[PDB]
Amino acid sequence: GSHMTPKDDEFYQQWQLKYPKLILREASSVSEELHKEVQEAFLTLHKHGCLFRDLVRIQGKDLLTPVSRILIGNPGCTYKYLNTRLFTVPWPEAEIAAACETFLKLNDYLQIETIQALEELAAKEKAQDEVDIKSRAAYNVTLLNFMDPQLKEEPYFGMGKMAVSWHHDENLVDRSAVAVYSYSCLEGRDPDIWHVGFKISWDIETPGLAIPLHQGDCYFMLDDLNATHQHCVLAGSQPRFSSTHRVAECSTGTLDYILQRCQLALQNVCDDVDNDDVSLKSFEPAVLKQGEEIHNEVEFEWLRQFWFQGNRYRKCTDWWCQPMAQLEALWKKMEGVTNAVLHEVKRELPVEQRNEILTAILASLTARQNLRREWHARCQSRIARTLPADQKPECRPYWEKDDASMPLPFDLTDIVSELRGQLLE
Ligand SMILES: COc1ccc(Nc2c(F)cc(-c3c(C)noc3C)cc2Cl)c(C(=O)O)c1
Ligand SMILES: O=C(O)CNC(=O)C(=O)O
Ligand SMILES: [Fe+3]
Repeated sequence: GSHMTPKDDEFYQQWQLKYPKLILREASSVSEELHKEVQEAFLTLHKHGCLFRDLVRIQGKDLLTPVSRILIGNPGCTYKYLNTRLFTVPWPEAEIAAACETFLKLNDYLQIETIQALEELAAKEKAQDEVDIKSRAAYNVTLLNFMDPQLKEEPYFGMGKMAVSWHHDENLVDRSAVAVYSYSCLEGRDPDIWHVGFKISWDIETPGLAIPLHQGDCYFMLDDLNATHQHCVLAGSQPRFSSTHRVAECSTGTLDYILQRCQLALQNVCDDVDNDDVSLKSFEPAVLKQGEEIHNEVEFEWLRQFWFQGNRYRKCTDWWCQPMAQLEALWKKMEGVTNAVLHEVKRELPVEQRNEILTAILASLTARQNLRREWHARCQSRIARTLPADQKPECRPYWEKDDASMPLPFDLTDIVSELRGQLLE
């Protein structure tokens, strides 16, 4: 089993004993001006329609998340959850930018409140590391969420209606904290009030917690609580917003990173003039393995990921329009690089040099064929035909065999099997 609410007498003591790194700051800790500006910036994004239900993937199935979301954060940053990489609507129409400036200000307070609470947790634990404390609270993005109840029951502690089921927040730096601003309009828990559920991983015997959330309430998952504990969102009655500020692990998920990866792969190309005549400087297996691995990374983790969302964020900002075309152009050159590798393996080389190249690009080429088949189906599913027109997925970049603009075709089975047969015969 069962759950425990502030009604139960064991509540406060079970909190400090099994969920101690959970910190709740009631609305009394927010300025009424701050709460009004955030709720207005909140309500502004609902009128403009900047909150979208992402088309995620779970256990091979394509799912529509019942919660409408938007990723706001540092420019050129990303946050990948459930095989769907969200791109940041950056912070410092005019009402859209004012809201991002608002949530940037909300990010500053929560970062200051997290550092204070994290320093308090060090004193209670003690009875250098200050670089990790400031780093674990340096929130780079925030994920806004919408849920109008106008539903799966909690299957472990009898908490009832759930908006978001049990999960850990993915794509987070190790031991990084999470701050959430909640905003909503006797034999258990109140179904009309919004709660946040909490439980220990692998464990349904320890009674879980149901923290009631009112307008302006804030809770903080500190240190390893996200790793040690799972959390859910218990449905209420009135529609509810939320602002979850995270330290997104983006060591390989920023624009500057993927741009550097593209330059590294194009160091193997004579960059005198952009044309269809791609001449590779080297044919060593390592640099050819690297060039085609970055080929897959820039296409599937960025290109196919961005256009699968159909540029919903274009309804908010045009920040990614130029970089995505730049990545599209850099990826087009890599397709000419792949052809340059293919045009060389079929040259009168030796066989010992030909075999050393096949083993380098074999796995990288098949993955490009398998992932292109997944993305072709992800953009064309019975659920993927029901979104609004301005949000439907686009299978970009796509081209037919008649398309003479591309040096290589889409379907690679007539090329990977010809390459697979060469490694044998
Ligand atoms: C019917 O299709 C769906 C799709 C998503 C669902 N919830 C859900 C989610 F949207 C996001 C996360 C999540 C992760 C991982 N990391 O950060 C975040 C944020 C985790 C979950 Cl669990 C649900 C559902 O809860 O029932 C259903
Ligand atoms: O809003 C909350 O309390 C947290 N729930 C989430 O779905 C999330 O963080 O994305
Ligand atoms: Fe969450």
